[PDB]
Amino acid sequence: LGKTEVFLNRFALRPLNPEELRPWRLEVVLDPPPGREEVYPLLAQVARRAGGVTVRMGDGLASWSPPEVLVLEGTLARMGQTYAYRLYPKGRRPLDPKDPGERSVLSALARRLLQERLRRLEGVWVEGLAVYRREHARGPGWRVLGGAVLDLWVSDSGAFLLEVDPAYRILCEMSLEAWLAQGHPLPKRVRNAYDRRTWELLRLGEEDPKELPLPGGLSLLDYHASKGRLQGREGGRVAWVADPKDPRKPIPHLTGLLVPVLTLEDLHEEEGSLALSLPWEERRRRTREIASWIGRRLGLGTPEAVRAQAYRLSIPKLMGVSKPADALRVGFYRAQETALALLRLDGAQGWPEFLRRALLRAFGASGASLRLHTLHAHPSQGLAFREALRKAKEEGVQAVLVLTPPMAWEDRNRLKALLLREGLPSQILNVPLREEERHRWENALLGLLAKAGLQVVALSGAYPAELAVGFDAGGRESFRFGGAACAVGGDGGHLLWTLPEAQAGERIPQEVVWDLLEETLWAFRRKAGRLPSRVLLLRNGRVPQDEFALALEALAREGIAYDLVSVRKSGGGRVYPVQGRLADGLYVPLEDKTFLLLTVHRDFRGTPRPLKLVHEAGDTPLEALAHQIFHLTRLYPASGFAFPRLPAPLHLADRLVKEVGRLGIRHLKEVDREKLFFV
Amino acid sequence: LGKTEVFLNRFALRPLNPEELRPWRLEVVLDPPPGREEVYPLLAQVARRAGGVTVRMGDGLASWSPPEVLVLEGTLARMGQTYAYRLYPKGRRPLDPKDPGERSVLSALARRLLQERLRRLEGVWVEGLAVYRREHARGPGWRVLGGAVLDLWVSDSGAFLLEVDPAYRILCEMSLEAWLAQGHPLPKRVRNAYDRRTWELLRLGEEDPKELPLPGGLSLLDYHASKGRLQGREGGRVAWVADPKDPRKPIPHLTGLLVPVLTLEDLHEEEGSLALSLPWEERRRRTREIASWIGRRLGLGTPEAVRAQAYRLSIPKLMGVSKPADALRVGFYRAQETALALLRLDGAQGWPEFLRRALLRAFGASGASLRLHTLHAHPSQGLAFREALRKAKEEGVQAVLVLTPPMAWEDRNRLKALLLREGLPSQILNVPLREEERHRWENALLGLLAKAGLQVVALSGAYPAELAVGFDAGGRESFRFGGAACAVGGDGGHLLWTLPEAQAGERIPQEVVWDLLEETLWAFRRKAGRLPSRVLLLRNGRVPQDEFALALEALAREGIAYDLVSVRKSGGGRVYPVQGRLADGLYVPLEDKTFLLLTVHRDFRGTPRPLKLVHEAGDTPLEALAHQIFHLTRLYPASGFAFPRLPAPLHLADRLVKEVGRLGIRHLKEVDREKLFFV
DNA sequence: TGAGGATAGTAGGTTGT
DNA sequence: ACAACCTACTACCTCG
DNA sequence: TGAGGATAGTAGGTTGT
DNA sequence: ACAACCTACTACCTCG
Ligand SMILES: [Mg+2]
Ligand SMILES: [Mg+2]
Repeated sequence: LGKTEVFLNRFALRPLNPEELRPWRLEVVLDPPPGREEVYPLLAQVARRAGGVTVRMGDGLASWSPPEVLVLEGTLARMGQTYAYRLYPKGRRPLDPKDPGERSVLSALARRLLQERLRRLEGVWVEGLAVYRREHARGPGWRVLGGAVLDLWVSDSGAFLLEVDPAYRILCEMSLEAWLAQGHPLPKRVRNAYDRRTWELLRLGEEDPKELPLPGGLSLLDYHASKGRLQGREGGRVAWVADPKDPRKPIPHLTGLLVPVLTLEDLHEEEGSLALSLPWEERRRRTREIASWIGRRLGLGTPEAVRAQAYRLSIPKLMGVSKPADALRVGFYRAQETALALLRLDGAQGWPEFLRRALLRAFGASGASLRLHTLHAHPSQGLAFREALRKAKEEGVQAVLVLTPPMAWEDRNRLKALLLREGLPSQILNVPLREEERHRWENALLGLLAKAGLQVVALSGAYPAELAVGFDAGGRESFRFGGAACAVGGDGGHLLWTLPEAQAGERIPQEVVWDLLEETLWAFRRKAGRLPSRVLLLRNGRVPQDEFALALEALAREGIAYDLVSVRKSGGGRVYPVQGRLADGLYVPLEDKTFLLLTVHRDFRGTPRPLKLVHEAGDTPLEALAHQIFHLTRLYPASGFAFPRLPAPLHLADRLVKEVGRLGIRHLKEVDREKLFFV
Repeated sequence: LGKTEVFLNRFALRPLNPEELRPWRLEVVLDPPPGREEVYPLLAQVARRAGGVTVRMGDGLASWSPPEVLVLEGTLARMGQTYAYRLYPKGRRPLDPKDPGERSVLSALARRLLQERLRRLEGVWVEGLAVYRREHARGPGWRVLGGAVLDLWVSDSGAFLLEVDPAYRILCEMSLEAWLAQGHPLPKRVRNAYDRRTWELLRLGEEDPKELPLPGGLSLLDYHASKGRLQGREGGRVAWVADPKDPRKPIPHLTGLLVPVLTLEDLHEEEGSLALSLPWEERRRRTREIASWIGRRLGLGTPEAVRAQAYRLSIPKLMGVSKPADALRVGFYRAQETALALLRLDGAQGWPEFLRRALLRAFGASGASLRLHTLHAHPSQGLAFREALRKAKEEGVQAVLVLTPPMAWEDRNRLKALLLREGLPSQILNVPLREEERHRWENALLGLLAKAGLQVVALSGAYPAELAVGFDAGGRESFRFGGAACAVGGDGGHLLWTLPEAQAGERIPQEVVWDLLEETLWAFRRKAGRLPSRVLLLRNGRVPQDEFALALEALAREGIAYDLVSVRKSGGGRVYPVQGRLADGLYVPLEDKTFLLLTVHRDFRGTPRPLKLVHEAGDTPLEALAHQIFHLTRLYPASGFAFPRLPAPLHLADRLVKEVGRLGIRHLKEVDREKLFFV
């Protein structure tokens, strides 16, 4: 295909002198000894109380600072039991940089080296591994300061590596009554002047704090005064705050002692649009700069921006198209005779003429007969909705649209719960709505359309796989949801999903994971007529150890090839063009069976965040994976102009679980897996 | 109805003297003060380090011991942050016994008083609030010492209340090598001689402990000798134990230092398998006895066994019948034209024509046609099962039957996962069945036939509700499943179930709770032709506060009456007939709106465990609820001779969640709610 | 509930030595 | 602890 | 994987002051 | 903690 070289935010630092290679090690002995469950954290707690630049190593600690300056004896409380530890030093033994586990110690030694160095400079703001040396913009109340997040680790080469990404931070120092005093609206949240605890503001209130009632038989002005908060400051106006953990019940508070906590929505009254989002040319300009400023401070030598070769993936064409929205009026890759319905409580309304026209123009271009219909909804008793479903059943229903005043989630889901029971997919455009914002109706329908298959574009390129499936965990924080979406066809794709299953954790049961992948193998021969030669195995996030083991074997037994790749948004740094403009689609090899892949980038959203991908299993070339993987990004049909960063099975998959974890799956029998009901 | 009086295991004790009403209270002050997350547990830790007879009382402790003997200053570590506490006494102040919260403290005071008294007597075995004074049965290795579980609480009346239930304990004092020495099979589990930790036993290889190799530069024999456990014992034969938490991989160990942990399976070789379950007339005899022995030790005067008035409930004329097995030969309350299929991997070639005969006759006495088809299944590819369900679907598969060599749970569930995928209920009987021993086949299929939807029996009685629904939380330990089952007609019963939904806790979402009850209200009038005038609201376990609030309101809105009751398996009672024989069905009003209900009892399976029931909401009489409740006990089809203790919606529900919790929910799309697939 | 991303921001979780 | 990843909210932004 | 219950036994969890 | 309740295993038992 094609090629360009890319800078990376990583930097090249000094090769490690010997006295770093050889850390003093200290054997830990502690009373009472701890059962293995508590041992790794007890040691880390020891690494911090011992002090110095020390980190746990195995059943002992390693330390770049000599034992003569470490606190070798003391006490620590972990869980309930309280322990005393002692440390018995030993002469230092070199550590192998090739050995992962010993470089894990020289990496941690490097993290804690860099961090110790950061405290000792002033006047700088340091927040863990993030440093903030400059001042982006100033307001009377506030300032926002600037800098980057750092990391200093050790490579296999035995040299120090530096990672820089610029990040900003907002600093409000005014009280709540002064911030209000400039006629600015109340902040979403708010913090005690005297401490960390953060409230959530509700209303200003009227009462006189000298006269207000407290359960204590004390007064608001008095209670705070007793506790001595208001020697520095004067309380003034009475605020009503409420705890985020439990919003009920409102708790009284004096504004003079609350501090607003600002966001861009509070900052934008004072600064219009403040570019916290950095344009790639400036981000890359700050990264190089700041890294020099570290290196001039650190003494690890001058950094040489690490460069990686890179390759431009072939542009992927949706078809009938440059953006799916362009496709909406004209012919879809596929079209089917279809029916749709309208129901809502403005109330009440009629279907307007403009919506139909768009549907007609597209049906007209493609050549497929279009229907539309009406429905009328009673929500207080709710009985009819089923009766509708039977009438909605024929002919036809394949997706449904609603518009109402926007609802509180508790009300929004409860209506989405009652919606699904009768087997209806649904989409909302909050109203009132106008032709004035076209996009809110163009994409709110483009989602309804996929909500009856399909508004699809499918690739025309040549790809080694001919079936793609996506897996992730989503849903309540307490336990997760494993589900899966799928892409049918090597050249002409199709979109469908699999009911997810409840597990206690991120790990997906091996037995299930294969079961769903199997459920997508049934799909290929549903019309494909044969077993797909090769299937594509992506994973959202990390891939757990051998979670696929059952699944990949069971492919081989049934005669199907495969490749397995990890997709993680979080890892993988940043990618800058060594010369020239930036480009929307890229592959960088990096090392071995891992590569970075840039699925999306616009000149105006800021610097793009590139995917890190490892080839976990399978034989196909990395470039081949990128070549399909990049094109896969485009196929999403509920985004008329924006392309998810995750290819649709993962992205579709992300939606599927999250909606499933907010909605539930109780009522989802009647709904088809043709629907693509989440969007 | 009918009438008899009953004793209760509770005992009348002394009215509290004043010096017990008036406990000393101590106010707590602790540095640092804790957030309210940690305040109740920190105070309890305080009441425990303070010593004496002390318990938490809100902001401060309360104490039956004078401060002058309490430890008023010390340290305590909770959650990894240590605290010093001080206590300041404040005279004493009487506590109201009518106030629940102050009697909660006097109840706690009573608990810790009883417990402090139990330690000070000898030679008794005391295990928390459980005490063991006499020796039931001796083996050369073991003893099974006996006694009762107690509790001592304060009444609204102001007098101490005593609850006694006799319980036994098995204490084995001898090493693993000697217990094997008497030619007895290896216990399922085993414990360290030198400590609490217990292992799970596996095998004992031939390795010679003097030369077996430890992961360290050590040897099994030499290892334990290093730690000096061998001073009082000899190691002898090598054992191979395995950790329960992670069974792989086997861990080596010396039998001379392990101790078998015996159950009634291991005592049964020695003791003619004596069953710890007492006969009701001995257990009753022990309760009175033991309470006297306590009472003569306690100094609260003499206990008077508390009696409660009691009434005999209606005997269900299940139809029609005396036992649902009786129904099997005769006509079912609802025979329907029906089909069955057969598959197995034993593999027996064929259907054996003794089972068929029984099926035909009942369908030939009722007058209902029937068929039994055949199936053949390939498990290596499994594709065919899909072709079977299409054949099976028409017209033969109402329910299915398999028989297979005993399956590990991993393999057992994995096959049942496959079973559902094609919407196939299933029932196993292991190979090898022998016709001669009927019950395993007679009930194995009474489970398969209700898995077709015949309702074997229904009552003839007159009941105030005409629809009964059951709710429980069931599933994995980490997160729970909420499901519901129901009974269609008061006069004539039907059995069906509702899909379950996944939650993080015992609380079932009001929005789901009502949604399910609504799904059983939708069901009733599928053929009822009316709204049910009254519906029955039972709950498994406690009813969380206001879980039902949305549900009960939404009833009253749609014109339906209701009554609400809490059913607690472990709700506390034991009931004894003051005179005469014990009987199967009973109702006792307790002073509160709650009542005890004895759903099942057999003269041979021990003292029965009666149900505690509160009337939470509604207006029907307690007797009426019991009167319906006790009959619903029997409706369960799937037990040929034995009647569940929970009425079938609750019981069916428990089974419903549990299978869902291990099987899953994802495969089960096709299966009908008709099926009753779990059993 | 309009879509996507990338900014700060909240308040966390799991996996695996 | 800890690392490298995930979770699910709100609130800027402009429309390949 | 035979049904239920009641015995001991394991190894825990939730809810609500 | 703590209480009063639940959870899901195995292993006796005999067939309302
Ligand atoms: Mg978005
Ligand atoms: Mg049983």
